[PDB]
Amino acid sequence: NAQAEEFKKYLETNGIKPKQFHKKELIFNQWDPQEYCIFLYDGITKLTSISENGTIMNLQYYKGAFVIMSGFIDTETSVGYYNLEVISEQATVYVIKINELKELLSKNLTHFFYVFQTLQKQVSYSLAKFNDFSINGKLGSICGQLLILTYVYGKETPDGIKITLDNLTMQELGYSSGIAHSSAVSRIISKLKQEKVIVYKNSCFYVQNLDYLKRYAPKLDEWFYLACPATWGKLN
Amino acid sequence: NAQAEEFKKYLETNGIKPKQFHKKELIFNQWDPQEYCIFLYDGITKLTSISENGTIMNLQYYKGAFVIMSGFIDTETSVGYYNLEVISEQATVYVIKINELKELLSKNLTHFFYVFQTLQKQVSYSLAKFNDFSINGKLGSICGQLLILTYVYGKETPDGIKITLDNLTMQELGYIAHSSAVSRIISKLKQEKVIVYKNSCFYVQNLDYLKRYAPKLDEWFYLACPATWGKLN
Ligand code: NA
Ligand code: NA
Ligand code: NA
Repeated sequence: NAQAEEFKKYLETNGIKPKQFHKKELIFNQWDPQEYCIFLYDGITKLTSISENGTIMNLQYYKGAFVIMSGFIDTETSVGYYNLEVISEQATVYVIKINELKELLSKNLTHFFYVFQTLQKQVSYSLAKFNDFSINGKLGSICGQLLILTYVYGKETPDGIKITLDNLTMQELGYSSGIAHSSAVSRIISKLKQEKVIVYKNSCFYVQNLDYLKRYAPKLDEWFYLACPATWGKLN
Repeated sequence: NAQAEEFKKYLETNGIKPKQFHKKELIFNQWDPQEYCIFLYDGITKLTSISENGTIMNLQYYKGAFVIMSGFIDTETSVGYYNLEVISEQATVYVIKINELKELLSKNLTHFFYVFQTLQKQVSYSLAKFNDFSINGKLGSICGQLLILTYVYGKETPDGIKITLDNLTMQELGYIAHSSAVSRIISKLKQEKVIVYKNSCFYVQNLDYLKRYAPKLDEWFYLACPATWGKLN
């Protein structure tokens, strides 16, 4: 990712050093009024909101390289009461107080535009997820998350396209698909195994009918085509 | 909206003339190879998509002043096969090809920040909507839509918060097109006197009910539009 590598160099040039966070840590949290720009260089995170009774809502997932901003660039105040939780074993992030970010994007407009484009990717991703759910419901949701994982992490094996993630849990897959309880995920994962679309072997999902996933997540497939054409092309 | 007025003046300063569109016209469409930045100065629009059947899906609504970009700012290519359709009688828009937007935002970072912040508001809005649907389902979505009409178009009166939007437009925004499930939810809120018809107008009489079932969109409006939130709270 050439833009992300150039942005990394720009940050280090300007004294911003990488930080390692481990699984379950909150890079930023919903109770902290100091807001941040997070450059997630490596690893997997999720945006959450925690209710007063302790229920955790999973709102969005991100993988490095990406940018997540907890405050508005102009007002420096919260864009929502959100946490950014590490779900990979480790994540590498560059943390920039929001008051400092304006200065930096101001002096290099190439990187201003790299960060702008990431917001556009979020917005359109959310719309595509909404569109697929409206058409195909929870099946579309789960098919879409399996599809993106296949594009990003898939490896061709004799067993199918293996999604090469450690501890890709049934529960985390449902959360990324907007489904909060395991009953609905089991029923759909059951149908997908029954119809021989996926298989579960060495703690990993293998995709054996990629066309089926594309069929039921058409707007997320189109999002990936439009936003990540080189990666989309590996399996089309 | 002071920031938006400054942006309008900056566009005109750089030679960009407003265009007028009418209800049901497309400001941009999903088939055009060229992408645009739309400064929607006045009016109401919706983002639409089409499945293979020819079925139209309503994805998002925008009211002036706002910024809608159909392509990525760096690559200038589509962010999605989307159309932008006018819902009000008329809309006033400024249309900027994406390559020219970058030159404009480069030269005045105040305006760069304005467009960047509007994109941040859009991102958080989508997440708030998703959070409220995930908690309260279609009731959360509908209460959220009604909550935004109340905050954006509402004025306090002795009969409640009058929605100061023409009745034609206001029925559309309350809501794929014309879901029976949505109609039943809306008419249940009316039946329960959350929103009431009186002397040719509609009045929100139970704002607390809307806030209860769209709590994340309520927080979004407090954080993103605090002065508009404050008027009615
Ligand atoms: Na925070
Ligand atoms: Na277009
Ligand atoms: Na107030």
